[PDB]
Amino acid sequence: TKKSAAEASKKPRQKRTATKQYNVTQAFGRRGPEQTQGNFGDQDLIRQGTDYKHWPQIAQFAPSASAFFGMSRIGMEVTPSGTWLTYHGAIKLDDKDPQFKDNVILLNKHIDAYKTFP
Amino acid sequence: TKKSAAEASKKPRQKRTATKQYNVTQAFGRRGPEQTQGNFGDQDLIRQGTDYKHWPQIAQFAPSASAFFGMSRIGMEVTPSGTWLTYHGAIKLDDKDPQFKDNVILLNKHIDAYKTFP
Repeated sequence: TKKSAAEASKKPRQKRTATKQYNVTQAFGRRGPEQTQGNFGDQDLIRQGTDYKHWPQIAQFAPSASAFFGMSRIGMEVTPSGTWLTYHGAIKLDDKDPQFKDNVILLNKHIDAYKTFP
Repeated sequence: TKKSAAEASKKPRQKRTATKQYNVTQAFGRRGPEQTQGNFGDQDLIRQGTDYKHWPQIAQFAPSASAFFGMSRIGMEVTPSGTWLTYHGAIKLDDKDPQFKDNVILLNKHIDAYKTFP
């Protein structure tokens, strides 16, 4: 088995994209009870990466860099290991669309994914 | 009295873009005690928003939606008041580029500038 398969190559972490022939868990993180593991990723996502259904349904409403560098609690330190930036905040979901509940349930399945995983 | 009819027109839901004729604080939040109202900011940014000197240097290393949604501790409750998205995560800057050193200073301007506002 492998645990650090991501170390075999070098990819842009900002533009990271998992593919149907690459381990999604290696690209981003593995499900677990900690934020550093990955609090989002259903058992269907891990099977195909970007070839997974509904993936673009999340990407459509996604926020641009403006709020990310606007109210997301921008704070970093310049350490010898390199800079470490953090982001904290909240946003209201797209309540005006007829697909609002579908988006809420879709997203919730990935969050509470580890709750139904073996 | 409400009268606000502008909201009937289609404005960017999560693609907030503040222009020279607009107020960055109205698009994000008003710099104050709450974390979510964007306590950080530069008084020269509020002048023009997207027309601010160095504006594209921030977005040049912004995480794509694929990175923004996964290892970011995404959690939201389905409340009557709406669904409230929250997040907590870290990012590594584009420390493999020569402009990184300039970006560090530029980004930090807004992080300390708020404390020097009148």
